[PDB]
Amino acid sequence: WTVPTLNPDTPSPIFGGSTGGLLRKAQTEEFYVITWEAKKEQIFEMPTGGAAIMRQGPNLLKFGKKEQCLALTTQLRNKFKLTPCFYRVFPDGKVQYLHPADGVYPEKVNAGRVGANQNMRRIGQNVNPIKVKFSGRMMSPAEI
Amino acid sequence: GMLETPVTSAPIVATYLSNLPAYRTGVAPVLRGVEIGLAHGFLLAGPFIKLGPLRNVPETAEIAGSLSAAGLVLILALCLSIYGSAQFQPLFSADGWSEFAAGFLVGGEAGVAWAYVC
Amino acid sequence: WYPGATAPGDYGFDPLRLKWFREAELTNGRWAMAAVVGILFTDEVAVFAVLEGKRYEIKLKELKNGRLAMLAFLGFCSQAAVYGKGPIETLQLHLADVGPETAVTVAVLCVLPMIIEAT
Amino acid sequence: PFVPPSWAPSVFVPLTGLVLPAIAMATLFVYIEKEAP
Amino acid sequence: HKLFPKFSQGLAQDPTTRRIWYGLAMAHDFESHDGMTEENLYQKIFASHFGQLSIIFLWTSGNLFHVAWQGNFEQWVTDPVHIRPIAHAIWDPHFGQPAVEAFTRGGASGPVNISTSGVYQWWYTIGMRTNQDLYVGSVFLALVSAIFLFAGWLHLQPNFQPSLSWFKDAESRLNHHLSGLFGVSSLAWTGHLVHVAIPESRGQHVGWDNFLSVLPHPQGLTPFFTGNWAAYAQSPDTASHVFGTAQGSGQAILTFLGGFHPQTQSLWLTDMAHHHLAIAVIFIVAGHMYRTNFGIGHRMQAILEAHTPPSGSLGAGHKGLFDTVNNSLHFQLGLALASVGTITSLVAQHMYSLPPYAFQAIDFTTQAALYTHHQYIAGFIMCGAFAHGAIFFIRDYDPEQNKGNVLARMLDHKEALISHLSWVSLFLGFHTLGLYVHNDVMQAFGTPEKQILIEPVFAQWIQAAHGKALYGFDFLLSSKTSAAFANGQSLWLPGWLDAINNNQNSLFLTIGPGDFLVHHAIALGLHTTTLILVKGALDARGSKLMPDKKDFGYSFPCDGPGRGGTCDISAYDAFYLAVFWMLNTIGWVTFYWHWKHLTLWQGNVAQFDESSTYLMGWLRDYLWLNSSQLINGYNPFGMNSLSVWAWTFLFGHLIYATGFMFLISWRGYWQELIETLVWAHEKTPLANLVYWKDKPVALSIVQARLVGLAHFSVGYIFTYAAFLIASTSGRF
Amino acid sequence: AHIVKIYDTCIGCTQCVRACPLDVLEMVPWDGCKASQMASAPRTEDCVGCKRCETACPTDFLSVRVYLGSESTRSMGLSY
Ligand code: CLA
Ligand code: CLA
Ligand code: CLA
Ligand code: CLA
Ligand code: CLA
Ligand code: CLA
Ligand code: CLA
Ligand SMILES: CC1=C(/C=C/C(C)=C/C=C/C(C)=C/C=C/C=C(C)/C=C/C=C(C)/C=C/C2=C(C)CCCC2(C)C)C(C)(C)CCC1
Ligand code: SF4
Repeated sequence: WTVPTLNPDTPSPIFGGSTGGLLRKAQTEEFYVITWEAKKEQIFEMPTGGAAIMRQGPNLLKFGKKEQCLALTTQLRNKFKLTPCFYRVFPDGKVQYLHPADGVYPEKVNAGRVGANQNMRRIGQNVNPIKVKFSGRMMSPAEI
Repeated sequence: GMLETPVTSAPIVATYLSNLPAYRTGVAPVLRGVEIGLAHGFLLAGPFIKLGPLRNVPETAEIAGSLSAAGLVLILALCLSIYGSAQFQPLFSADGWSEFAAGFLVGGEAGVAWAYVC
Repeated sequence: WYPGATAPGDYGFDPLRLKWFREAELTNGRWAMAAVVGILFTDEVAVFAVLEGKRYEIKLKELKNGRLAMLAFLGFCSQAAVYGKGPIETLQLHLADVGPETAVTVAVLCVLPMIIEAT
Repeated sequence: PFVPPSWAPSVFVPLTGLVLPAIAMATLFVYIEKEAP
Repeated sequence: HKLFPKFSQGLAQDPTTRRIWYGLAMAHDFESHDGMTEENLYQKIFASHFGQLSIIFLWTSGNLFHVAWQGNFEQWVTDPVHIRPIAHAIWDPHFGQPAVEAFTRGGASGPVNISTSGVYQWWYTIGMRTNQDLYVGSVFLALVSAIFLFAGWLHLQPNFQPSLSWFKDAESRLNHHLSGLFGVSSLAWTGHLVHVAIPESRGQHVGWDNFLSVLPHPQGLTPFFTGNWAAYAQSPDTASHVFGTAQGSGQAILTFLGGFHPQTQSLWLTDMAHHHLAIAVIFIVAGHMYRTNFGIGHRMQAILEAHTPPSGSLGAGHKGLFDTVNNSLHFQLGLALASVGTITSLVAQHMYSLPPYAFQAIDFTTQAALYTHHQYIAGFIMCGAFAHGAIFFIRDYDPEQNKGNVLARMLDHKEALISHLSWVSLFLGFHTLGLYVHNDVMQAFGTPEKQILIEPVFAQWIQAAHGKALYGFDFLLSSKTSAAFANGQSLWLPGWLDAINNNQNSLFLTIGPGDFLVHHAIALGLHTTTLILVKGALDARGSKLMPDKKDFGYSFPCDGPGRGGTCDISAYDAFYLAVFWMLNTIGWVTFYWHWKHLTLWQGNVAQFDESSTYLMGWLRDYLWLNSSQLINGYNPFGMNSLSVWAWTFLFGHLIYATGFMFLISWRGYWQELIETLVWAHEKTPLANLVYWKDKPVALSIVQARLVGLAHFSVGYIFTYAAFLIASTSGRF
Repeated sequence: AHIVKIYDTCIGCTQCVRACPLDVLEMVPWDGCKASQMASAPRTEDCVGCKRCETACPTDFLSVRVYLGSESTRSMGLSY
């Protein structure tokens, strides 16, 4: 598995145009672009409201936040048995692939993933908040 | 995609919006300010005169209404100036918005003075 | 501007904490010099807007006399609103033979050069 | 020498009612919206 | 990102409108700023304290200045029975000529407000007679306010910042504050009373011009150094003394008489002088207890380590508590707030019953306003005491430093504590509501002779022990053949007996079954508020629903919809739920106070004694009846001077009701609504040229609770203030 | 960013991972439990703090914990 590239010249699903699409965040900060390949022409549900027809082959939608792409991914993955991937696009043109960032979906173990944010103790083995007073910021005892 | 409506995508609407003075893209911010002020002060002078607290006293209703309209135009120019000081740190610049706010002050006071001279 | 004062017609006086401020100081000084000359020698819309717009779209003695005339115009307004007389009459009552504020202000002012030295 | 004059509410009440709230809200608004370097 | 707030870059990197509110809200929480150490903490707290002092003295100088310029003090002192005390003049250009004529009452030029703060009575008792005196006092306190603001700025400066050892020195601070701040201040106030306030009541002016050439007593200091101290009690003020004049006066400066001056119906100045002198000596003596740099003195850590009882019934006792009170500011703040709140309740309860100032208790609106003002202040301060105690448990409490002591054993039997508080709250609620509903059913069915009217025999026994011969118990001060009666009879009991057997004052009011039921409702409110606050303090470290509640802090929204859902689980939210019970409880105590005093002041205490035993009698004869002239403040026939209180009454109902919106409706509805607003603004032509700098979002959950409780509380306060002031002033 | 922590009581049931609406968590190799799996939170910058993971976790007490922290544009779930 290698990291795929975004094709901006990918045909979009058939959709008449909602009022719940992109805003100035897509022009100033970022927007996300979801890509999948379908087996047949079939109606799905747009996460911003409404119905849309996916094409037969490569499809392409663009959303504002990340949870919209996760909701469409969960729909296309549990209802249609499809394998989508969605990227992060900046107004510079910088394209950031993710999900599945390893190429294998995160709901199953893959050798090579480094464990992050793992406290190697119980939650009852944390210190008291007196022990973390007067650091450079507000801290929770589970941060250390 | 974006929803299609006659209201957002009509050619007469596009020409009217391109002809209104906030859109011409090549006229001066001072000129945009004085035209917008001459419109808005002239319309704002009305309801203060007709419904203000001195509306039933002769010869002073129009004076008090135009004076309150000039005060509100001054408040609006202060609002434009602090909006520019917050937002920008040709119309969408610090110097351009300060020019636009000064033009709105001048045009609004001129519009109130022309709505009185009536 | 005082013995021992340090810096943050300039003299290093900035207790409250620029070029627009210098130009504003110069024009308040010029209009105050003209107003002080008019008050001492005492006893239209679109053209003014055009002159002001042309002035907006565009050497120590000037701001020295300007600061002295700004303090002078504050003097005219203050000892006219308090005494109820003109400058010649207040000068004549001053010669040939708000008080708490004036005394309190002076002492407080002195406490002030002292305090800076302390800190 | 204590009594403020008979015209004093006519200036001081609209001053702290309108002018100082306008200056204070404008100054605090510009201080809120200021960018850090 | 943005500069505001400078104390938190985590908030300064917020792109939303949440940044402004959370910068406003986390500004004075110095323990959670960026780069905060402990010395810096104590120093900024010290500067803020100076700021508080400067604001208080500027407030007092402003009260003095506005009275001295716009009031009728010099005209009030000639006849303080029939003349109303002016607060300040009105300049409102929104007025009309009927309003100018209505608020122009007399004797004034233009529109005025009539004060209900008691300052004319207090200033007249302490010796003010002229307006100039008030001008001198206002200038003096404004100069004092400037000095304290300057002293805060000065003690922020790096040549003047104190070290941590200066702030953590408890023996020196208790010796200097007991001996100097309490004792010498009370001694100097005794000096003011003897030198000024008593001769001003004798009709002799003792100002700064002649306070060195006027004798306080015709034999000055010769009894004081001979020891013949009873020579200052000889010839007191006669019972026909006109206050402020020389008719019927005496020579004494330190009596001990009890009861009240006959004309003013207030405490004697000589008794108050003796009182401040005795407590001055007691506080100066108590201010030599602790060990400073002189060898002698007590050591507080040694006292705490010693007071541990045998048999382990308190475990380690008070071991290790000095390093937990000394190091924690929230423990000290909770102790200070508990003490000051109980003392504010004490101030209100003792000032209605024992009025100190001349011609107080004849100004009934002043009586009601001052009582209600210090009772609501006391309730808020008690809730803050329990709040900062919960903050102490979350932030400052180290369990290993407290292994076995009293503070750990409270956490050990917290379930027994909350269980027995739950029991007393449920018991008082069931039986108080059941007795009121029972008596309401009896009053509805035409049978008042069936209603349960328990007589308050315990408090009547206590009033008989105090010397009240109404209830016929006749013991200890009510029986003439008692040791306490016979020993106190020569000196202070003959005034106390007359004042307690007078039924025309608030000194130990006659009580009955309505008073029984309301004191039980008061106990219900106190126990219940204590239940919520103690539960929030002791479940602050964690509960079985959330064992790691200390890891989220004091004020977090929730822990999500999992585990059945956890809404309002935090100790801040327990405080938040207890502010409602505080407002309820003080509303009960002040409804009761106000209605029993209105029936005393009108003359028919039988009305309270009959209608107080049933809640329809409450709603009909207090709330419906006393708001007849309030809501007629303006009408389609005209207006009068009560129109400001009618408008403020509706204003409080409106703010209360607006608070219910934040209280009931929660966040995600408003977040969806604001997202549609964001769409509409960004799509609207010729208005999308204007764009926000801060992204608009709905208010957070905690902020919503705070804003709703704030509107709720302000509307509660303004509604009852308008009703109380307007009913008492319109009918008296 | 919100502080998401994984504790060693994890039994690698993957319930938290399939409950997160943002793809923040993932399963890594481990040896501490019979499933030879442990959760991990490598992308907490996209975490909004909904606590579906905590609702989905079966262990008593929780093996995944979400400490609400400083807000950004991604953690507030804003589309604007
Ligand atoms: C607390 C300070 C304050 C003060 C001193 C005033 C004073 C006034 N208001 Mg009120 N007002 C206020 C707060 C205040 N307002 C607030 C907070 C609200 C919202 C709740 C209102 C809502 C309100 C309304 C709806 C109206 C007023 C009106 C008035 C005028 C009374 C009617 C009259 O007989 O004048 C005679 C009126 C005039 C002679 C003309 C008024 C124009 C003024 C003098 C211009 C001032 C010049 C100045 C440069 C303007 C900018 C000031 C700014 C830089 C601070 C009077 C000037 C009435 C009014 O504006 O009359 C036209 C009116 O209709 N007010
Ligand atoms: C601090 C307590 C205090 C309060 C609540 C008031 C309240 C009032 N004053 Mg009074 N004033 C005060 C102290 C106070 N005063 C003192 C000590 C003086 C002598 C210097 C005055 C001199 C004064 C005059 C000459 C007049 C009033 C008037 C008034 C009335 C209208 C408001 C106004 O415009 O005043 C303006 C306030 C001042 C001139 C004094 C304020 C100066 C201090 C140092 C400012 C403190 C600021 C405070 C700490 C923070 C506020 C800002 C912050 C919220 C951002 C209002 C009842 C007017 C009136 O009588 O209407 C009928 C009026 O004409 N006041
Ligand atoms: C139309 C609405 C309206 C408005 C705008 C006013 C305005 C005023 N009334 Mg009037 N009045 C009205 C109708 C109105 N009235 C009605 C319907 C009645 C009942 C009949 C009255 C009865 C009445 C009486 C009896 C009195 C007034 C007075 C006043 C003046 C208060 C001056 C002042 O202290 O300003 C400043 C305002 C304040 C200090 C209060 C605001 C407190 C702030 C908002 C708290 C939050 C502070 C927070 C930190 C934000 C700070 C902002 C910062 C940027 C500075 C002001 C001009 C008083 C007066 O004349 O004194 C001179 C007075 O005694 N009014
Ligand atoms: C927190 C809000 C709050 C507010 C707004 C008020 C408001 C009021 N209080 Mg209340 N009070 C409160 C809380 C509050 N109180 C609390 C928490 C307590 C318990 C501590 C009290 C206990 C209390 C008493 C016992 C009395 C009041 C009174 C009053 C009223 C008169 C104004 C005043 O206090 O003068 C301002 C006071 C001062 C500026 C300080 C007075 C002088 C101090 C005590 C000593 C000075 C020592 C001197 C500097 C030392 C010199 C030493 C020498 C050697 C040089 C006013 C309604 C009085 C009243 O009801 O009159 C009718 C009254 O008798 N209050
Ligand atoms: C003997 C000299 C002395 C004196 C006079 C003081 C006085 C004070 N210090 Mg202390 N201090 C001292 C020595 C002294 N200190 C020493 C030696 C140390 C180092 C060990 C400290 C360390 C220290 C710290 C760290 C702090 C103080 C603070 C204070 C202030 C307390 C707050 C206040 O004003 O309430 C005054 C209290 C009273 C007037 C007593 C209240 C009595 C009851 C509750 C009220 C009822 C009385 C009466 C019935 C009310 C009448 C009401 C009236 C309206 C009629 C007060 C000015 C605090 C402060 O504010 O800093 C600015 C503070 O943070 N001090
Ligand atoms: C001795 C006095 C005292 C001192 C020095 C402190 C100090 C502190 N308190 Mg404590 N507390 C106190 C008494 C005190 N408190 C009292 C009397 C109460 C009961 C109300 C509390 C209840 C309390 C709670 C629940 C909390 C604190 C917190 C704090 C800390 C941060 C304060 C802050 O940042 O909020 C900034 C203050 C505000 C944003 C004020 C908002 C305005 C409020 C809601 C009232 C609005 C009403 C409005 C003014 C009315 C306008 C009417 C209109 C018509 C004009 C700070 C350690 C906080 C803390 O420790 O966090 C962990 C905290 O959560 N306090
Ligand atoms: C009139 C309004 C009202 C009433 C009656 C209550 C009553 C109670 N509150 Mg609540 N509360 C209220 C408003 C009210 N609250 C509000 C506005 C808030 C702000 C959110 C709160 C927040 C709050 C908190 C935080 C707590 C309470 C607690 C309590 C209980 C305290 C113990 C007690 O006295 O119970 C006495 C019992 C009663 C008063 C209930 C009456 C029982 C009825 C009459 C029996 C059945 C009658 C009849 C057969 C019904 C048939 C109907 C049929 C359809 C079934 C009590 C049940 C405390 C608690 O729950 O402790 C255990 C507690 O901690 N309350
Ligand atoms: C939570 C918390 C807290 C807080 C707490 C509180 C807030 C408390 C309160 C408390 C209180 C508020 C208490 C009270 C008490 C009271 C008492 C204890 C009283 C007593 C009294 C007496 C004993 C008297 C007697 C008598 C009589 C009756 C008559 C005759 C005379 C005489 C004097 C004999 C703290 C901070 C600690 C910290 C921890 C946590
Ligand atoms: S909170 Fe929402 S985002 Fe953060 S982990 Fe649990 S589920 Fe994934």
